[PDB]
Amino acid sequence: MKIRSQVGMVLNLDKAIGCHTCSVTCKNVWTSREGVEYAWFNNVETKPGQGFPTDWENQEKYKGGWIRKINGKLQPRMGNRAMLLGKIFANPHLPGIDDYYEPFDFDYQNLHTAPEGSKSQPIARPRSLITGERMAKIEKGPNWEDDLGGEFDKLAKDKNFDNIQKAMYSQFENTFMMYLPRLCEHCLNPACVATCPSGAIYKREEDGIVLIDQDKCRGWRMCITGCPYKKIYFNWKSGKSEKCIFCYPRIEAGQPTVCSETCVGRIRYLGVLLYDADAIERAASTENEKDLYQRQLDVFLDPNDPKVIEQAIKDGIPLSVIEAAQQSPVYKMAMEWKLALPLHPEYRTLPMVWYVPPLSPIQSAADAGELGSNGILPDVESLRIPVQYLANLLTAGDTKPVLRALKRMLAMRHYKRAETVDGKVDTRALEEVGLTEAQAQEMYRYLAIANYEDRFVVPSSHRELAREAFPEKNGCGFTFGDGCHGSDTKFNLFNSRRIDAIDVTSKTE
Amino acid sequence: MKIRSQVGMVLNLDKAIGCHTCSVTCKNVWTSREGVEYAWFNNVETKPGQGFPTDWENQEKYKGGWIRKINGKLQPRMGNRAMLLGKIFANPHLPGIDDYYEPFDFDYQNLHTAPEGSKSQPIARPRSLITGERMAKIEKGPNWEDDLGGEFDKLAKDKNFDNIQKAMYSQFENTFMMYLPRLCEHCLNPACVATCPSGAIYKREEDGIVLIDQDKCRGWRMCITGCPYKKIYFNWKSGKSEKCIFCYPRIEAGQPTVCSETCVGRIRYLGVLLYDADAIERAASTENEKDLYQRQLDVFLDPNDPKVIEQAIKDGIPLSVIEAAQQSPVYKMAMEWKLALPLHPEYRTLPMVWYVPPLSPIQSAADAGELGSNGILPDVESLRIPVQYLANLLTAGDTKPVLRALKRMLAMRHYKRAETVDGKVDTRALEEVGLTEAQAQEMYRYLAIANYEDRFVVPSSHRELAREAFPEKNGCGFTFGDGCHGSDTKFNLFNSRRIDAIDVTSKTE
Amino acid sequence: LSGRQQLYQDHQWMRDFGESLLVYRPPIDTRSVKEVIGQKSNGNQEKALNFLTPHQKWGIHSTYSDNLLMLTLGRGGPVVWLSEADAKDLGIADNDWIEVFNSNGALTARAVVSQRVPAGMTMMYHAQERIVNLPGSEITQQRGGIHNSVTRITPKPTHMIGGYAHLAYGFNYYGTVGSNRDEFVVVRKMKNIDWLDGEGNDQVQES
Amino acid sequence: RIAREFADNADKTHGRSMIIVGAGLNHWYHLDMNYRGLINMLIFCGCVGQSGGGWAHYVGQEKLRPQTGWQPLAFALDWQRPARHMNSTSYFYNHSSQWRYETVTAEELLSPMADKSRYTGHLIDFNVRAERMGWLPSAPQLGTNPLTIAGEAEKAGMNPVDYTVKSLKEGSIRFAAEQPENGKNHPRNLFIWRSNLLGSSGKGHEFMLKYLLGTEHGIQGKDLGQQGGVKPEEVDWQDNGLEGKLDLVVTLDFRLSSTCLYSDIILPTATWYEKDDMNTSDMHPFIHPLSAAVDPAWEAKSDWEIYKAIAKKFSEVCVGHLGKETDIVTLPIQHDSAAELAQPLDVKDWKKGECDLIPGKTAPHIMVVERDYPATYERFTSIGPLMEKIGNGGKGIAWNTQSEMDLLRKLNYT
Amino acid sequence: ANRLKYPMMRKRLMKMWREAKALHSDPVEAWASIIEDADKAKSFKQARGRGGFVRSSWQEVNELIAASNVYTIKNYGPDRVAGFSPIPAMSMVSYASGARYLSLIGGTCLSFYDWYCDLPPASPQTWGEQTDVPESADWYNSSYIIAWGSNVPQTRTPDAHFFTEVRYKGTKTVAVTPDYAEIAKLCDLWLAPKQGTDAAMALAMGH
Ligand SMILES: Nc1nc2c(c(=O)[nH]1)N[C@@H](/C(S)=C(/S)[C@H](O)COP(=O)(O)OP(=O)(O)OC[C@H]1O[C@@H](n3cnc4c(=O)[nH]c(N)nc43)[C@H](O)[C@@H]1O)C=N2
Ligand SMILES: Nc1nc2c(c(=O)[nH]1)N[C@H]1C(S)=C(S)[C@@H](COP(=O)(O)OP(=O)(O)OC[C@H]3O[C@@H](n4cnc5c(=O)[nH]c(N)nc54)[C@H](O)[C@@H]3O)O[C@H]1N2
Ligand code: SF4
Ligand code: SF4
Ligand code: SF4
Ligand code: SF4
Ligand code: F3S
Ligand code: F3S
Ligand code: F3S
Ligand code: F3S
Ligand SMILES: [Mo+6]
Repeated sequence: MKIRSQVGMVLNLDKAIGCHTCSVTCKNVWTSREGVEYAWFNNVETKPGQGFPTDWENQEKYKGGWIRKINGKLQPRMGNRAMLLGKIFANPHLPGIDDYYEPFDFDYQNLHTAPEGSKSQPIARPRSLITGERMAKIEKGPNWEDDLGGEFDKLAKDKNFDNIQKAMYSQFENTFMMYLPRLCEHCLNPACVATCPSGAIYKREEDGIVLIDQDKCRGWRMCITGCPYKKIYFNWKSGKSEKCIFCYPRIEAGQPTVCSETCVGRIRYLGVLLYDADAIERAASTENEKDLYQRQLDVFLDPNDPKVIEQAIKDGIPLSVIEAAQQSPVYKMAMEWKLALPLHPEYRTLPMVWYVPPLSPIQSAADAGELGSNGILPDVESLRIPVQYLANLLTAGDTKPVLRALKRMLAMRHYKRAETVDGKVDTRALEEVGLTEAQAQEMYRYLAIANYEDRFVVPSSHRELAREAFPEKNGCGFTFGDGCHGSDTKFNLFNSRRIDAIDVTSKTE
Repeated sequence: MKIRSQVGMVLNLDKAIGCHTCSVTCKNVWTSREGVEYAWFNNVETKPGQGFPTDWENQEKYKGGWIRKINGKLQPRMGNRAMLLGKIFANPHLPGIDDYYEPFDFDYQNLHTAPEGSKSQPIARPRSLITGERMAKIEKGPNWEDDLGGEFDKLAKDKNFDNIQKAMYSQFENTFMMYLPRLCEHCLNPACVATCPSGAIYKREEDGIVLIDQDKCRGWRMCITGCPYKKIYFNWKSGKSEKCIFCYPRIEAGQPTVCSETCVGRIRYLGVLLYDADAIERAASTENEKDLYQRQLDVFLDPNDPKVIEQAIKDGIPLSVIEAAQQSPVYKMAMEWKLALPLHPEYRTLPMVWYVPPLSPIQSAADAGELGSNGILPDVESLRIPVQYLANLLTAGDTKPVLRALKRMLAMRHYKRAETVDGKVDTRALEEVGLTEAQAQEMYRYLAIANYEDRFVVPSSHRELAREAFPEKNGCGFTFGDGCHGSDTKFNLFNSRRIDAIDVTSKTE
Repeated sequence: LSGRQQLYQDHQWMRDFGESLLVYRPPIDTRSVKEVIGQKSNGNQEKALNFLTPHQKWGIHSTYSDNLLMLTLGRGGPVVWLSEADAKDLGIADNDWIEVFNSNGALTARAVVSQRVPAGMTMMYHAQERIVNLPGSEITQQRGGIHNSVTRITPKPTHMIGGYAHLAYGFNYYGTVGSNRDEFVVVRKMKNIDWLDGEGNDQVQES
Repeated sequence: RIAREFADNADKTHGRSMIIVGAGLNHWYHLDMNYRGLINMLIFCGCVGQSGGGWAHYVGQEKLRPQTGWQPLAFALDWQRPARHMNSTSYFYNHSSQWRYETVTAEELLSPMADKSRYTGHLIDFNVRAERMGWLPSAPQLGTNPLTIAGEAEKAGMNPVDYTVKSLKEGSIRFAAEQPENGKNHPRNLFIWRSNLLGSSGKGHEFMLKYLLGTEHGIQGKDLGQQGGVKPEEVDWQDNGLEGKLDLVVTLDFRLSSTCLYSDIILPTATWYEKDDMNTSDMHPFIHPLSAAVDPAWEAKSDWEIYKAIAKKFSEVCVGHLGKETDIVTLPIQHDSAAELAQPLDVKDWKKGECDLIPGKTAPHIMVVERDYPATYERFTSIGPLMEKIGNGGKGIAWNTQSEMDLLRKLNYT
Repeated sequence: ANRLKYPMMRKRLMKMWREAKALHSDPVEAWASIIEDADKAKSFKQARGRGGFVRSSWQEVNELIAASNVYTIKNYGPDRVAGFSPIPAMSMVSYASGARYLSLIGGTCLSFYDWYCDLPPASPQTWGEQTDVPESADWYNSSYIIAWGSNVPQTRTPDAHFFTEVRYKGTKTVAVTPDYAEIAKLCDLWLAPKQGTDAAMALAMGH
């Protein structure tokens, strides 16, 4: 039993509007440099589709995540330590730039400088940001499949259509589409950390954010294959890999991530989750992959349980973090209401960015239909998005937890309609799904009204703990180049001293 | 004729409350590091007094500023190039740490950790920030003379009491005191730039801010002596010198300096001044030092003069800078109303931070006095602060320009009182000082009401001009350590490339 | 009582204590000096002075008083302002360690000698407190006290009046007040500067 | 010249002459004469009440603008009325025993036309008399545990109020101020926060250390008893005064102040940059907030959270010791209440038989307050029912605030 | 270096508290065993201001505090528990926190305006009002101002500009202070009456 904390995230796909605002803000702040222009730490994909990079969910092809060997031990799908090292001279599974898209720009200046007497109206043609050469045509982009862009037979190659008779969905009347925004899952059992030969990737103890040390990374580019979500992008210029940093500079002071605060649909929630680090391997190595979801819930600890609280304090968790954990919207959605589910738990990484499945228009039928258990509102069985597709995406193929989430959302709607339209109390739907009026009202508070203070409950990462914040406050930022940052040993060849430190020791004790 | 622009500053000493807020904010932002803890880029001094460092105005002692040789040529008081180099092994005029004060801290932790059974109440004693040793007593500080702290005979050593029979001022009834806040003057003919053997100090072309290049400075510590205002402070730890940077990071986007925006008394004004750089040497080398003030005014150009405007554009001054110059409060106070005067123009540096002299309570007299030219309000002749003292401080001993400034301020008061109390128009006082009703009303607008937009009229330094702002916007701040910043040649031993630049050249022209 | 601005205070106590109408009243005699002056001589001249405690420039009361920025811009700790005449009379130089005391207690601090302080009065700006840069007291043999170590509460009967229209109780509306400017103290230059901390870093001010 | 100019200006502008005054004048013993002097000047020139003119007294930040909105929260008036307010100068004069060293006599302050025989006694005697006449508040109030009075009243066959009045007249129950050193009439637990009482405002510092704290002190003079002076006629006297009265001193601060240095327990509180709150002042008309830039560092907590937690622990620790109790609370005659019309023509002391003991007129109001100790936390964390049952008000006026409580149920939840 | 980071308790008190809890399961009774023992009580009271602070925990201090409060209220009375906090206007809820807890349990809430001597009894006497004054902006509407015993630039720093600026509108200003205070620097005339005798000057002016 070793308690650690992390700010998890929940995205309500039912409220998702697939606008990509989250992607643009992240891009502007973190990846507008040459080398990562093609990398979208946060990217939104329209489903059905193969995504970015193409077919990233196909682990047989990309070799991401973990496998559970016959002896019960975990091993990266990429191979054990020796197998992985044997692939270092040329990663055989590495995604190529074309699996993402060839980054491009346009010759806008031609519009300004076109010479007098041009035979035709000047135009701005595409040019490659990789070679600087003219591109005859743009054939791919990071969001090429947006809103079912492409023939169904192409989009339907979607890994999540596995075990589903998808023919019926190629019919106009049965058309369906949803949005899947995603970033790094900042896993409890990250496959990236395990597949980096240099040990440059690590999970921060205090807030669970997973980072690639830009000093220590040696550019072995094996981690890219290791990540089953393909959320690590090689910086082709620096020769090192980069990934979503969960906006730690903001999180550290209690602010939401950029993609969370800028989410226009108001579908992202941030809240602390306390977990038992000592149970990570046991949970991730459970025999049946359909048990990974529940096994992970079992690693999450009850923040209102004095036993957990006292253990947390003993393990160094700050009081403000424990407090935040007690009013975590993420804990309520994943643990209490069972509305949020992990993304591909079968990869065995114990992801920390979860999703509430989306509702959808009722399916095509013979007639206009009849009043169901929910009156004029939909019954879970009538939704047009095949539940098996959602289960392949969130619960390793088990439709049970997906149906529960969807039914509970619809139940809340039924209950609230009786209240706001009929002015009556009708808990029939809630009782059918095991929800109390109090739970439905709280669900409504967080999901419908969704006040800012309720969507984001991020505590400080307390940078003052175990460090020296005073000298840092006084001297951080003066980047003159003292050459003494980044090492604990004081000796340095350039005979310098840290600008933000105190060299003259107190002699009065 | 070569026009350049600079954001000058004017401090209204008549509104000065000597609060030091300006000093604290600057300190917190720029000089809280070990090495410069004793340095106050902005410091406030109570006069009469010797200041910080002690007796800084005594150039015979400190050797700051310029001298005009018999042949009419200018030479740093420190010596010509050879003379200065001959002093490099040990600057004979260098101010010692004790001329400032020995920086100290206190053992606050003793209050927390004192052991049980202490014989007396624990206390926090002083300790040196230079040696870390216990200090028996604090004997000096940067503002030791605050509010006439010290015997008159000591304070009166004040250089500005030269040529004044000061005995009468040692009498209680004749007591007087004023405040002199100051920073670097960012001179047009800086003595610091001229006295640095490495050429590490320079005046920025676009905004006239004077800086010490932290890369290029070699720590010759000659500039410290060169500056007659002693506004350059040696960083005893880094071994390099630092000085007020006129908050260029803020000025660059059109914001006021920290000490300007945080000035509680609302006495600081920021406005553009256009100057003819080609006339700098001619002005600074005028034979009579009492002519330096007017000679400098002659270097300032009329921003509403189409001749100047067209020349400015030809010389590269941005349109927004010219526009700002046309509504500059600094230009109005120095050029139009003649209220602002330079600080020690006799140093021949052509300072760019000017001051409006302070009014004061009437002097001691035989009786309660009679109505003067200004009615119940003071006549310039009755002010208790000796005008000769103010002239020694601002006009090389010439009382004429000081009397004009003071009389005009009092005239505005007389005119406004007639208006607001008697409800009548009385321009008698204005006519006596050569002011029109319109000028008095504008003076009132800027000095009395002093709206934020009127106190600070700072244009952008236009960082996009002659540079590449696009790649910079996209990649500045990612301080991973590319080792390619600071040089124009691309070759670098570590075989790296700039993070905020584009390496892949366009091949489509 | 009258509904108007009341110039006349007709309450029994107001009348009998002589304040039905405003009248001039000289500073009260706290009798805090004559019983202790010269009783614990350290060899240096002692003198009685009015002890004023106007509010300081290097803190808001005692808040910020321990703040290094304020201590650096001020005089590095507890100080007391004296006129040049009084300081010279007592053989006190600027920044000398001095001790101020009376029947109520004693305090230690450094002097700030200035012409702007009129003879007869001393000003120890309000609150520099008791945690920073204070040596032991030669009067008490304990850590030096603070400005309120030399004051004592003395209520005024007219401030106890109640049950009378405008003169009726209210939290913070009426009641006795903590006046303190009438206080007088004995001032003198310190001789032995013992810090009572076992550091063996004590001083002696000569003559 | 100045008196003339000042008046001439006021005449010409219809009162636009102003006097900014502060502690330079207000901290003298005769502050009232200093102020009435300036006030008369302003009144004679018709400056009070006219923009640009008047009495401009500036000292501390006493103007909390949303007064009647804050009062119920601060003193739990939404749950119980009244609270126990006390005027501190008399409180400290008494408990830190500074009266034991008084050098000033009322006699030397009397008008020469006053009957000296009618004003005998120590200055503290005047305070005790003021207290029993309902002029000033008391603390502690009575010489007997006020939670036990209702019980005794029941056994006597009379309501607590009548029983208290009868006991006071007879002397079976006495005002605690009469015997401040008997061992049961002094404060025992003191919370200090947002204050440096022992390093700043505490006049008579050494007296507080000796009598309140029980530590070494630097008092140099002798007390009345040692000087053989005249002992008070309303207060008991003992040559060796009771020392170390406070059993527990708890201070909340973000820096180790002088008060913290002398406390028994120091609680780390959040700085102004680590918590939410509001601030107003006499100087300007804006209300703005204190906000948490970052969660409080280390183990610090805001004052609100510190007391909420103490209230929570108290609520569980008190079980079996304190339950639903009945408290007898004295309350002085309040200005801005009909009772302010107490004694119209003179002063009558009921203890001297000059009049009957009539609570709320010739003595303090005697109120009954029910306290649910186990429910302290639940009450602390909720807006009480009195706002809806009784209403809200202040400065002599009251109003219905039901609509506001309805709004609050929606904003704060229930 | 002077930031308070953890709840602290005097070592002697902690030692006895923990030993008491080892013999008394109920904390109220543990407190009783300490406080009712003259030797024990005296052992930690005399340690006040003499070092020995040790790190405790919120749980420990909260229990001791609650237990002490219950014991005191139960055996002596709720008004034997008190709290001192001033000027709620600077942090309304922060003041309310302790005042609310105390008021609910019957503890005494101590005043401050009178105690600090900021209350001008002359105000209730003349107007039946604690204190109500014009805002600083209103100084700008005045054409004649006397700063009497008020050091504006130093003690009213953020508002001082209204005073310096109104002078440009033709307003005359007078400083009345015994010393050459900062305020004098801003005025047209400096009058220096002997400190404490101001009422005399006011009376003559009224005359
Ligand atoms: N002889 C003489 N005696 C006089 C006076 C005089 O002129 N002469 N002046 C009076 C007057 S006018 C005043 S206003 C008092 O000194 C004010 O004293 P106080 O202790 O409240 O302020 P101070 O600033 O010292 O106390 C503030 C303390 O609170 C801490 N603090 C500040 N903010 C908070 C907060 O939000 N929460 C908590 N828990 N603590 C906080 C602060 O660190 C300091 O220790 C008084 N006596
Ligand atoms: N910087 C700073 N500002 C503060 C405070 C602080 O501690 N520091 N505290 C605030 C608070 S709570 C208060 S109560 C105020 C107090 O501030 P003020 O009301 O300004 O009070 P004082 O500082 O006591 O007195 C002001 C000045 O009057 C003069 N003076 C002294 N004695 C006399 C006298 O007998 N007659 C006359 N005519 N003048 C005299 C002195 O020059 C003295 O500095 O400041 C408030 N603002
Ligand atoms: S989702 Fe993030 S933490 Fe998880 S394996 Fe991929 S890069 Fe690593
Ligand atoms: S958490 Fe921050 S770095 Fe990660 S995807 Fe969102 S915006 Fe980008
Ligand atoms: S004032 Fe500034 S620019 Fe002028 S000489 Fe000194 S350091 Fe150089
Ligand atoms: S301009 Fe900026 S750097 Fe210079 S003194 Fe002011 S605040 Fe300091
Ligand atoms: S494998 Fe490791 S070395 Fe860098 S490229 Fe990936 S983090
Ligand atoms: S797609 Fe739009 S709805 Fe939010 S998750 Fe991204 S900003
Ligand atoms: S002389 Fe030049 S080398 Fe540096 S220390 Fe001064 S700028
Ligand atoms: S002393 Fe104060 S008045 Fe302005 S110039 Fe500095 S902030
Ligand atoms: Mo005050």
